[PDB]
Amino acid sequence: AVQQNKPTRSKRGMRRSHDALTAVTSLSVDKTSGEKHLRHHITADGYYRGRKVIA
Amino acid sequence: MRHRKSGRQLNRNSSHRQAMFRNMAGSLVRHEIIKTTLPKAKELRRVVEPLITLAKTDSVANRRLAFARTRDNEIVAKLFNELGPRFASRAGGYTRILKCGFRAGDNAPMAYIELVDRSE
Amino acid sequence: SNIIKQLEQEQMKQDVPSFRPGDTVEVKVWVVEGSKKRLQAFEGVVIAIRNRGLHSAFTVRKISNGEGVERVFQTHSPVVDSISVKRRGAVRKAKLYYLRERTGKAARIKERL
Amino acid sequence: MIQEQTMLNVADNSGARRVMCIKVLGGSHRRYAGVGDIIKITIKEAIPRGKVKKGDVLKAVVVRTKKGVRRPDGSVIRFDGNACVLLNNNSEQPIGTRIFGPVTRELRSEKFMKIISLAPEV
Amino acid sequence: MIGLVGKKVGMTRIFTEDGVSIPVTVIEVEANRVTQVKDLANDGYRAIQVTTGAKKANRVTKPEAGHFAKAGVEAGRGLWEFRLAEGEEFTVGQSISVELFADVKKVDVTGTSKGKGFAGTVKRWNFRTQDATHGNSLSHRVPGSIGQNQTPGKVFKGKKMAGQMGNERVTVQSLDVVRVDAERNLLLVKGAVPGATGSDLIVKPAVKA
RNA sequence: UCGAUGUCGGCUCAUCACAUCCUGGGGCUGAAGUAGGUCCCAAGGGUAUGGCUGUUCGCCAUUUAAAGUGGUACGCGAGCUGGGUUUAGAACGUCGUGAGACAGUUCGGUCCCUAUCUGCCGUGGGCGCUGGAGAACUGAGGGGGGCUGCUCCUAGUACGAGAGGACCGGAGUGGACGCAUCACUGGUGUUCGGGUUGUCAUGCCAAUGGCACUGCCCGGUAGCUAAAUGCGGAAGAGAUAAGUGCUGAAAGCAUCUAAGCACGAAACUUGCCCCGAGAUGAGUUCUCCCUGACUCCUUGAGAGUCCUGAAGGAACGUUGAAGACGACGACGUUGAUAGGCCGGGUGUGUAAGCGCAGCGAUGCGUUGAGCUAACCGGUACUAAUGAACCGUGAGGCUAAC
RNA sequence: GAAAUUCCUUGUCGGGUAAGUUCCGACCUGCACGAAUGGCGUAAUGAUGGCCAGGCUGUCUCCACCCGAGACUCAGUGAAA
RNA sequence: ACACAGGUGGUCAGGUAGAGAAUACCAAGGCGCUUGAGAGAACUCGGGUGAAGGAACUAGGCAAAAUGGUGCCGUAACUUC
RNA sequence: GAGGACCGAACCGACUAAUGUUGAAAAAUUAGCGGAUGACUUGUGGCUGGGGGUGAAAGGCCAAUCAAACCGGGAGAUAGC
Repeated sequence: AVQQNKPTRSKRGMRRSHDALTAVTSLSVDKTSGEKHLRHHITADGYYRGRKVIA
Repeated sequence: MRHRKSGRQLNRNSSHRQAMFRNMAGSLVRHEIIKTTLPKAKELRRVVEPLITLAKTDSVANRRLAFARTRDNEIVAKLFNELGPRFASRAGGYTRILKCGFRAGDNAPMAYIELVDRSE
Repeated sequence: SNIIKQLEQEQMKQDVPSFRPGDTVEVKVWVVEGSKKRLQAFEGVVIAIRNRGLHSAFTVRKISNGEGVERVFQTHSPVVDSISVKRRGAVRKAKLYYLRERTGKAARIKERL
Repeated sequence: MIQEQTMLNVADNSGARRVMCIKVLGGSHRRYAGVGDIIKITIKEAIPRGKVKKGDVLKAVVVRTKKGVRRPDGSVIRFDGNACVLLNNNSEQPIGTRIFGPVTRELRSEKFMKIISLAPEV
Repeated sequence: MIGLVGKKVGMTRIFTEDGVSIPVTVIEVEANRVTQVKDLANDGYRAIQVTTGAKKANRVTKPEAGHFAKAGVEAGRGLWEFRLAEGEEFTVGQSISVELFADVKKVDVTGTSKGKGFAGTVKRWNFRTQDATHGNSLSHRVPGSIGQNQTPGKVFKGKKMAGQMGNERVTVQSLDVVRVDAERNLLLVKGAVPGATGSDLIVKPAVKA
């Protein structure tokens, strides 16, 4: 329930081989306002798929 | 397991879950567009859309059915006198869901849900 | 699932009378002793109907020789020769499981008019 | 579904009122008895002048069961209580001379034909 | 002997006039179309690779849209293979019907069983539950001991622990063929076969027989 | 080992040995048969529930084919228990003047740990496998399984004096165990319908809603599930064990062995199912995909620009009888992927409102009505957006032609 | 009187149970009871010790399903031996 | 030691049920307990419900189930009445 | 109309079980449980002081400390470990 030996710099970074965040690299431009947005999300100004939805 | 089951529990007991959708169905009839989470929306679709199917036939026996599922007489009037005739020729799909991003306080995925006409 | 439906609806009988729970039916069943196919009767009260198309069943409960005997007949089965309603009971429930606890003038069912 | 410690009623006039199943016979680790199965019983309540007395250790065949039987049709015959016909240990024949209440025809085996030709129903 | 690939439609029953209800699993066995035969020379072994069903034109990818066009058959929802016994010889593009199973009387049905998820030792391995009461502290459906003391000093490879249950290929053998319907393309086999409704079943004849 | 390695028993979960308890194969028998006695071979699977006691044990009651013996810290407390022993209270007998003591009893008496590493069970990511990709395989190796009663025929025959009662060979049915599955029979079903008590609320009546463990209840769809129903433990081979042989000398006789050739068990290897090419010894098959310019230099080893981004993949979204998360699967408008909707089914059980009867509770009619979840069939109504992103440009150094 | 006391001891006999090292009734062979460190009874009383029975039940055979809180994923903060 | 599920004297004390300051639901009044969002694995807490059996569990009915109110009838051995 | 009477809240306790055991808490929570007109219970003052007190007696309690409290001193006791 507790370690017998302090793990190393090696094993601490080996565990964080999968802690690395994944960037999006998939921003989508809107066809009526040219805003980049998340795919299938509305824009910051409230356009979505060419239509003004939220305003 | 969970095979072929429906309904999100939403980390609520069944009474809180029933009272939360009674409120949230009331709010989608009031302002016709509300900003809720993405899993509380799509569960609101199973609540507010039978209310508009119910309001398509105006009768006393359905006005009290709508009142029993929406304990607010102002909602029952707008359902039957406004939203009923407005969705007369629509076969389902009275609401749409527009994902609007993430909540600041807890990173919850948010969405707008709104009636598909909104009459502007 | 029209495939199981067409496989089911070719085996259903066209001779199921419209009984309800509370009715007193008498169900003639075929029995083979060794080679004599005999037709014996089971006459009690319908206490439960399961409506499932081909998988429809109904439970008949009688008091035979001091004993409660329940019998869950599968209808649309070729062992049930005929079902015959002898009186119509007037109950407000679909499952009369409380008649296993009542026995006698307690278990009297008011006839349906 | 008669197992050990099951109190059964007595479907014959052999003297007993209540017996208790003290072994399900016919294979090791065997759990339940159906309506054709033989059980070792002890007599827990008898009538004062019968054939058997309270405390005898003998065999019985279960004839009525609240769990009930399963016909080839998928149909069930259940009963309101559990019953057995008390049998001799050595030559497993019925001790009694009458059979009270119905039986089912899961007993036609030509070891119980002096039960089918005694019982009122089936 | 070759199998056929089918789909679990569900379960129903047949009533013989004898009085028995035979529980069946309805298996839809559509026309399996041979896409590739195999030989001892080029491939090392003899088989046929069939396909069944119909896949839409925009989900079939180009490496398999060409593999189907080499045969001349349509697409399928998948490809499955069957080892050929040393007398039977098939042709590419031949459609095999459920008419194959006229004289078989007993089959083996393979399918992917229903996934139970991460099951526990009680559900997965029929471990016996410890006491619900009588003093027990937080240990009811836990497994108990997984080993010994110091002298093995390890758990043994193959220990029954909790893990993924179901979602696995399972073959049930020796199922009685009730009837073969050559016009609805149906095979009714007695009993239940692995898989849920809609899963792809692989029905070979019985090897044990 | 005293700078701590928690004792007996129980439970859970085991694992090995063989000096074998059952089942399998034999030799002898003071083996007629049936039952045995004994030894030999064999560890594949199986190998009781209870009463009493803290008990292990034991003794009893019933089983069973049998209830094996041992190892594993007298397996197993970072898995459980805490009855026993062995803290502090108290008492009895007993011993001491006494404090107190007793392998003497007797009641009472705190069992901690969020797992780093190994191990194990599952499940992914990376890279490799040498152009990339999509598949289907092969199967080296692993693993699972591997139990058995009883009846019937053989046949009341072989045997025996009779009593009794077979081998071998089939046939059927169970038991325990496993795998799968919900069609049935049921369980559950706080997402369905209804009854009902108290009380608050919707102005009130009537209708409803909240709260009281889902208020308490009666039913119950799908799913999940056993007690429910299917199936399975092979047969066959191959080598053998103990064993029995045949031929056959050394030893003109024999002799199963030395040359040779036969038979021979649930063990062994297969056959059955499953995993599996990270099998780095990285396999095979089919299909798909890309056949542009230049510039820079130590230079046969490349690097840098412009061009073109393929097959495919990923991401995203709708999701799933898939699932902890990843993964896996379906789908993405050339669309039934989910929600809705429509029809149906199912389950409840005759809604409300109205009318009538009655003093009223309430009944009756409209009416098997109305509601109806996860079901089935459909239906683009809503949402699944054009993109973009990753991955490139024909792939290093004998035979045939 | 084999007891809160009996080692041998699960004494022995009776009862209760299919079966009872516990219990109840005895017997007396009191290792090693005994008369105010009281002896024998004793109604009532007891969160007292032991035993039996009826009811009752997931205690169990043998567990299944469901409802919530965690576990699990995401975001924020952020220990411990 | 904490913005700590604990401790802390007295007073006031509405309605509807109810014997009641119990309890249930409410008023006046006060709050939603200073991390959320998902998901709906095992396992663990806290509950609900179970076919057939009913103590076979176990050291031991531990825990759970059950019983439960008012009125009336009726009630044993024993007893210090 | 008595009662160290009975049932049962406040209150005072603490029998059982589960949780908790780096807790919400250096003894608690949850469900049950005992007393509840009394040898009760509680507030506010007081008084008893360490070989001393107080004790319906457990070596109990005497400021989370008790077979001799705490603080300061002897004192850097001594320590064949």
